[PDB]
Amino acid sequence: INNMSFLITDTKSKMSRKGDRYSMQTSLIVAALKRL
Amino acid sequence: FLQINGYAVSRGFKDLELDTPSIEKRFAYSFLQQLIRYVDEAHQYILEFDGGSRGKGEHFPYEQEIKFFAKVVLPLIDQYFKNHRLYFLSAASRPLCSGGHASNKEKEMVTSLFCKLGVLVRHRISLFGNDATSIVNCLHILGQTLDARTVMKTGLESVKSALRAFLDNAAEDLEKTMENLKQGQFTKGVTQIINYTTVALLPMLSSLFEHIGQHQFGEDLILEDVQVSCYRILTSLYALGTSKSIYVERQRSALGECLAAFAGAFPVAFLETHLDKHNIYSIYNTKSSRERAALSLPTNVEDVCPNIPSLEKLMEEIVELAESGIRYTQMPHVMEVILPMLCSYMSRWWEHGPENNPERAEMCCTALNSEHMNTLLGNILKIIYNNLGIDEGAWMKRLAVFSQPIINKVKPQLLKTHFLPLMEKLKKKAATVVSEEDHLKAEARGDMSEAELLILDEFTTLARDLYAFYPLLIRF
Amino acid sequence: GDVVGCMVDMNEHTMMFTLNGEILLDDSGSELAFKDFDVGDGFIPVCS
Repeated sequence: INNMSFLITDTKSKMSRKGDRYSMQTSLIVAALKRL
Repeated sequence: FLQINGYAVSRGFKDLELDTPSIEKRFAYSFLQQLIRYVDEAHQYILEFDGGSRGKGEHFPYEQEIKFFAKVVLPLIDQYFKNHRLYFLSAASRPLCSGGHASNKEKEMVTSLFCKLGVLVRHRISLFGNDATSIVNCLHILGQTLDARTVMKTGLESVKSALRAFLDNAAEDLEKTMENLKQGQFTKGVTQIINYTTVALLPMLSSLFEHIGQHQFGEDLILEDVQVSCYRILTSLYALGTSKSIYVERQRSALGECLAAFAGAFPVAFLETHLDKHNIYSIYNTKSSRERAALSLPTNVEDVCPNIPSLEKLMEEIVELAESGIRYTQMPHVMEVILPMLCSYMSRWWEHGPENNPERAEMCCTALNSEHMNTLLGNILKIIYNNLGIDEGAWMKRLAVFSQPIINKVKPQLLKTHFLPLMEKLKKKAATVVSEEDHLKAEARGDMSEAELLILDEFTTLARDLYAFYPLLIRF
Repeated sequence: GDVVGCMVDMNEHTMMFTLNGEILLDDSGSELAFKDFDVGDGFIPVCS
């Protein structure tokens, strides 16, 4: 799970090492709380 | 002193010749020429080794050559095309406004290199050992980098024939795999083919079809004999997905994703055969009766895919799904291959649906509608609702990935009776979990001391259900 | 025809930009266009 496949996919629909490349901001729960 | 006396001193060695030709004097041209030549010598040495190892000369003098090939040429190709994908994929339409605009000959040689690597990988997943991953990765990247439209509209007939023959070989391998899986499932060529398909063919075809569908290359490349080969591929993939076999049990996921990519890429509405007469791209409209009889075709538009059901019938099957309360362990292939296929098919064919173009209606290829999508998504949601607390697996997470494009054309009235019960069962599960937490606060860890495997498993299942649903929730 | 809404928070020393009501983001997921800056003599709306 990288949350990127949901982070960078939603823009088209709305028409508007591992340690360093991995972040937690793509979490579904926190994304939902921001969007709701 | 020259300047103050005004003596003009110039560069003195101005360019005497234009030195213009870009089609020949480019680094990409030279590099791909060398790469294709090296792949050619690799192919000839691999056939020589095939003839020698089975003979007296098992020892191969070409150890240094094969080592250089595997350890240099393949990763170099992979990294180079990953870095410069946009340059080769650019056309008259500009993806990268800075520059680039790869030449037609360069695109031709990209396609030729992909075809040569496909020929090399065909039925040879063992001679390279661990290099099977390298060759399949290079083929994946190359297939993502192909420019099918430009290659077909301008290119050498040899390269076009190689591109057609790659798909023909893929269809033949799929047919061989199904035919030796049927009446052969009880019981080394069959094993070699069954391993080769899983290792290489399904990922390569998946990536190529996904790229073709994304870039709308199906209407330019999948024509006539290419359409016949794609019919064969579709039949083989669907029947492999539907078949009940211990061999296909653990490969049906790759079959499902490949079938979804093929449904997205294919330019003919195979599910809705009755409206195939309006599709100009149809071989059943272009090839005419005499060549369609000369070719291996059922001569009828409906009978092209006898096993694949019609869209309405498959909608009816999906509707009685999640209403009969059928579970993943029982009837798994349907929601493993059919549902991603339906999602991809609808995502492709909504633009061609009459709702996009209400004018000149009933001349459009399909009969798809936003009502079809909302019904499909509701049936999916009922499936996941019924399989929420029991029979959990990565299918919930993968189906959620597949169902994302459908959400764009869903009315908000679904949430009035679908989107609340799912969070209802989530709060019930989470409240139960925090209830046993409020009971046994003291022990909450991963090992096995006092009944904490139950709480760990319930936490994992609720987390996986939350990633089943929350992508749908946020994009709704 | 796009409308850019510019927000400044001089209490927390932050700046934000929205395009048609949607908050713009940097390379990361941060909503802050400029995370930190001294108050100085203040700020005024400006365009070029």
